[PDB]
Amino acid sequence: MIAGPEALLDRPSVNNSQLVVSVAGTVEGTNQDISLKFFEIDLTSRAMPHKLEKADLLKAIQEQLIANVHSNDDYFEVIDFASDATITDRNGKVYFADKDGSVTLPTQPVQEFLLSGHVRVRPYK
Amino acid sequence: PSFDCGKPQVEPKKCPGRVVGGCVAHPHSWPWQVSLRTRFGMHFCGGTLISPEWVLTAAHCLEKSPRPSSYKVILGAHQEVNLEPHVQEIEVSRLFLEPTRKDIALLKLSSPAVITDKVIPACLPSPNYVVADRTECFITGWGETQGTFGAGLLKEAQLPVIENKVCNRYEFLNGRVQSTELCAGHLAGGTDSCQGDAGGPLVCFEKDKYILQGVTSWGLGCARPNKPGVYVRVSRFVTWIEGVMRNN
Repeated sequence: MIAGPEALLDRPSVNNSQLVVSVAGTVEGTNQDISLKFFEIDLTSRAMPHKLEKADLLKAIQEQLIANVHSNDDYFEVIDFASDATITDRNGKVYFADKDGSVTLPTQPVQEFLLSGHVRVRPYK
Repeated sequence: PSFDCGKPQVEPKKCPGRVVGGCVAHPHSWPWQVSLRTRFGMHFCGGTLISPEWVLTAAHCLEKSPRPSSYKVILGAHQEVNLEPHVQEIEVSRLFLEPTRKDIALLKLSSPAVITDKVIPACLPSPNYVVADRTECFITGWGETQGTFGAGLLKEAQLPVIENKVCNRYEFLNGRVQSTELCAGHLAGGTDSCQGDAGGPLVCFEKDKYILQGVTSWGLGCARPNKPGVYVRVSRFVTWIEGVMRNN
């Protein structure tokens, strides 16, 4: 049973900005949703820097994806973010990536950002 | 046959149906795609190139200014903001609002468009034609702007047409669709279909080319999961279109 996170505005305040990662996966082919227990990533720059790298995020997600495989679940290979993917601050403001696929998040104020949407995936083999 | 409408010079990815988020399209695999922009230069609506001098769009997009000098067009583009070098920027000369329903409009280019392999018109359909239920079509555009990755890249989604008879059932559009409009989407296991811009194109491949069957509607064009989207049924206006181009 997987319970998602609360809206940023409802979460308790932190003293070290972090990215809440609540995404779902979409099986290429069947397009079925795959629920993953949300996790967190720490930030430090502008701990993952305040200048995030697409390939990095996907790597974090892929690691978490195979860390939750229960006897009945199969392994999935993260393919890429669906056009669905969005990173927001507590107000819903969206941050966009550059051409090199890098997203840069504010240093101050300290707060948390949310990465939601889907991640395209295929069963490993 | 030195570039006929409906024939892309870069095979389209043809994103499968129900793919969450849709797909970024192969650059220039939709040469008729238009980007209607303001004088200042901001992208705000879609269009379909129907001939070297004519762009078909949604009337609603013209709401702000009647002066055709307040509009510019971007042809051959893939990127929404940062524009490529080859992109063609043609200003608009006259605006033609369709009389009977005032939903679509015709844009005449101040000067024709150099038909290249990145800029090819779409084919209009036969008057009063009715695309069969289930026909696979495509919508393309820069309609979606919430993704953090790929922001700005032309995207595509595949939508099968929904017979108005069905489209209008209580669960769906509940009698809101005239014969002058058509529907496309999925009624089950479907997802958001908001990649197209208002005025954006909805084309359906036929035998060997892509025919413009619908114009993405303002507002109702962007449907939520398992709800079909509503497009102006271009066939019901080809005659008027043919006539405007033929007399101007």
